[PDB]
Amino acid sequence: ITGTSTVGVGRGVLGDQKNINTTYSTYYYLQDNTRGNGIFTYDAKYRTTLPGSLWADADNQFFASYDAPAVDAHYYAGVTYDYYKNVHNRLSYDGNNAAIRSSVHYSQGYNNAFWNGSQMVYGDGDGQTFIPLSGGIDVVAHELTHAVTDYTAGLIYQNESGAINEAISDIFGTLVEFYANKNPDWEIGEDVYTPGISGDSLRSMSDPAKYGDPDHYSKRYTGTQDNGGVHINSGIINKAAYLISQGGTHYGVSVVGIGRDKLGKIFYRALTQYLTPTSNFSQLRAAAVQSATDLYGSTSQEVASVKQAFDAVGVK
Ligand SMILES: CC(C)C[C@H](NC(=O)[C@H](Cc1ccccc1)NP(=O)(O)CNC(=O)OCc1ccccc1)C(=O)O
Ligand SMILES: [Ca+2]
Ligand SMILES: [Ca+2]
Ligand SMILES: [Ca+2]
Ligand SMILES: [Ca+2]
Ligand SMILES: [Zn+2]
Repeated sequence: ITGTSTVGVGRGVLGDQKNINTTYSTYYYLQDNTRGNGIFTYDAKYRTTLPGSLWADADNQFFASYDAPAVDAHYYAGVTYDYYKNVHNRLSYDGNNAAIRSSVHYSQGYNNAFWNGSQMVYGDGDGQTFIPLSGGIDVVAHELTHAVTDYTAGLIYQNESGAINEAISDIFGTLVEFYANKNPDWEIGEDVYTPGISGDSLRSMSDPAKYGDPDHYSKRYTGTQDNGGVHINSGIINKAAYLISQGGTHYGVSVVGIGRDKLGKIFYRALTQYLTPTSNFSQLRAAAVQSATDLYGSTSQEVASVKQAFDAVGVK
């Protein structure tokens, strides 16, 4: 909408206060004009038609319980925007500052979030398996990263290419979590998963097997559920990414960690310059080796660590 940029204040899903960029035109709208061609957050009003209505508020104060999922979808989209711009020189998900749109309060009791080809969509959770999923910065950056993937590598959402697609979203969700630096970890979805159980999460990059996902290619799932295991076999690549960054000895293979920033540079380059819609794990290893070579040189520690990490998870 046309109007003047303003700054509202509210509380997110976990009860934290934050400022949000709004637009004033009779109402205050969740429209952030300070980033690209805008960040827009919508109310889906517990139904499934999208996007719903642009979020409108009479006084620019967002402290109602109903407001909290919108506050966080809007604010964490801004953080993820800033990560890609500041860290990778990428302007929004298409590289050309496309408007970023999110809807919250999708459906009823909805235990998921997704990128529908055009926008991010967040359920409120059923209060037991999940709380509103936009309360997790790793969830929001996981979803915006699906858009990035779709505009770059284009990884098909099934079997090995789909598990790479999923790992790319968990990896950058985690790097954005560290970027914002609030309780960062290598776990996935812990801020919004199982409110009655502390300390758990939906997936783990540091130890995928903790929640039954494979941490070696020999343990890969090859049936048909979950699009051929895309949220399952992602654990093989998440573990490799964790090892590249943090190091460790896994099934007897030792990896020298090179840190998060260099993991992010290497995988961003792989995603945008070498992966294609049909890449499999072995082709991801090659793409990451070539990306590290480009960035740090063929005889670097960074290249050797990438090789060690994929050897450790059984990917040649
Ligand atoms: C239980 C569920 C949340 C797990 C899993 N979903 C997820 O892991 C994440 C949500 C998330 C939760 C916690 C941390 C980070 C991300 N959702 P996602 O984006 O991977 C769901 N993808 C998805 O819905 O893909 C199907 C699709 C929809 C529309 C258009 C084309 C294709 C799944 O869908 O199986
Ligand atoms: Ca208000
Ligand atoms: Ca965390
Ligand atoms: Ca996390
Ligand atoms: Ca929990
Ligand atoms: Zn995903």
